[PDB]
Amino acid sequence: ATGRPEWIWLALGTALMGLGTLYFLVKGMGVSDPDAKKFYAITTLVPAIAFTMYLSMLLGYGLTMVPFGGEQNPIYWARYADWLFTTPLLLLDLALLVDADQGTILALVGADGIMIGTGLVGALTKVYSYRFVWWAISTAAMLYILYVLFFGFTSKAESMRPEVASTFKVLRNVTVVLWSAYPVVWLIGSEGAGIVPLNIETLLFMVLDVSAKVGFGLILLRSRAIFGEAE
Ligand SMILES: CCCCCCCC/C=C/CCCCCCCC(=O)OC[C@H](O)CO
Ligand SMILES: CCCCCCCC/C=C\CCCCCCCC(=O)OC[C@H](O)CO
Ligand SMILES: CCCCCCCC/C=C\CCCCCCCC(=O)OC[C@H](O)CO
Ligand SMILES: CCCCCCCC/C=C\CCCCCCCC(=O)OC[C@H](O)CO
Ligand SMILES: CCCCCCCC/C=C\CCCCCCCC(=O)OC[C@H](O)CO
Ligand SMILES: *C\C=C(C)/C=C/C=C(C)/C=C/C1=C(C)CCCC1(C)C
Repeated sequence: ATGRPEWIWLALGTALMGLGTLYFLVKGMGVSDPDAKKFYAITTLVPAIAFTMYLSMLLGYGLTMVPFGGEQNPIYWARYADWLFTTPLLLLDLALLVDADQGTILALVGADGIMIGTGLVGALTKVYSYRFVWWAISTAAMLYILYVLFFGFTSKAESMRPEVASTFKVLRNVTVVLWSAYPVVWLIGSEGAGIVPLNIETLLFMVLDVSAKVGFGLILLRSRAIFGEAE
C-alpha cells in the first residue's frame, strides 16, 4: 500500500498520458505530409513528457517538503518541470495553425516561461505572504497570453482557410477555459490558502492535465486543418 492518499490519481494520470502517447505515436505512423508531421511531432511530445513526470510523482522522486506556515508542506515540484516544456509546445501548436509571425511566437513563449518560472518560485518560497506575490506575477503573465490568443491570433485565423479558422476557434476556446482554472486550484490548494486537501487538488490537476493535453490533441489531429491544401 502506498502511504500517499493521492497515489490513485497519480497512477491514473500516468496511465492516461502513456496511452495517449502510444495512440498519437501509432496514428502518426505513415503521415508523410510535412505540415502534418510538424503537428504530430509537437502534439505527441506533449503527453510523452507529461508521462515521465507523472511517473516521477507516482514514484516519489518529484516531491519535496517546503517549510511555510510552521508546517512541512509536500510540494510536487515536478509539475513545473512538466509545464515548462509542455505549455510552450501547446502554444506552438496554436501559433503554427494560424501562421503567426516570429515576433509574436517569441512573445508568447517568453511570457509562458515567465508564467511557469515565477510559479515555481512561488511554490518553493518559505515566506508565506510572498508566495502570493509570485502567484500574482505569474497570473499577470497568463493574462497577457490569453489576450494575444483573442486579440492577435483570432484576427488572423479569420483570414485563412475556413477549416483552419474553425479548428483554431475550438482549440482557442478550450485553451482559455482550461488554462484559467490552474491559478484557481493553486490558490485554494496546498500551495496557497490550503482550503482544498492535497488529494482533491491532485484529482483536479489530473483532470485538467489530461483534457488540456490529450483532449486537446484528439481535437487537433482529427482535423483536416493540419494538412496542406493539396489535390
Ligand atoms: C468526462 C467524464 C468524467 C467526469 C469527471 C469530472 C469530475 C471532475 C472532478 C471533481 C471534484 C470531485 C472531488 C470529490 C469531492 C470530495 C469533497 C468532499 O466530500 O470532502 C468531504 C469532507 O470530508 C467534508 O467537507
Ligand atoms: C506504456 C507506454 C508509456 C508511454 C510511452 C513512453 C514514453 C517515453 C518513450 C519514448 C519517446 C518516443 C518518441 C517521442 C517523439 C514522438 C514524435 C513523433 O512521433 O512525431 C512524428 C513525426 O511525424 C515524425 O516526423
Ligand atoms: C522541444 C523541446 C523538447 C524538450 C525535451 C525535454 C524533456 C525532458 C524530460 C524529462 C526529465 C526532467 C528531469 C529534470 C531534472 C531535475 C533533477 C534535479 O535537479 O534534482 C535536484 C535534486 O537532486 C532533487 O531535487
Ligand atoms: C522552456 C523554454 C524552451 C521551450 C520553449 C519553446 C520555444 C520553441 C522555439 C521557438 C519559437 C521561434 C519561432 C519558430 C516559429 C517558426 C514558424 C514559422 O513562421 O515558419 C518558419 C519555419 O521555419 C517553417 O518555415
Ligand atoms: C480571466 C480568467 C483567469 C482569472 C484568474 C484570476 C481569478 C482570481 C479569483 C479570486 C480571488 C478569491 C480569493 C478567495 C480566497 C479566500 C480564502 C480565505 O482566506 O478564506 C478561508 C476560507 O474561506 C475559510 O473556510
Ligand atoms: C499541461 C496543462 C496545462 C493547461 C497547464 C497549464 C498551466 C498553467 C496555466 C499554470 C498557471 C499558473 C499560474 C498562472 C499561477 C499559479 C502557478 C501556475 C504555474 C499553476
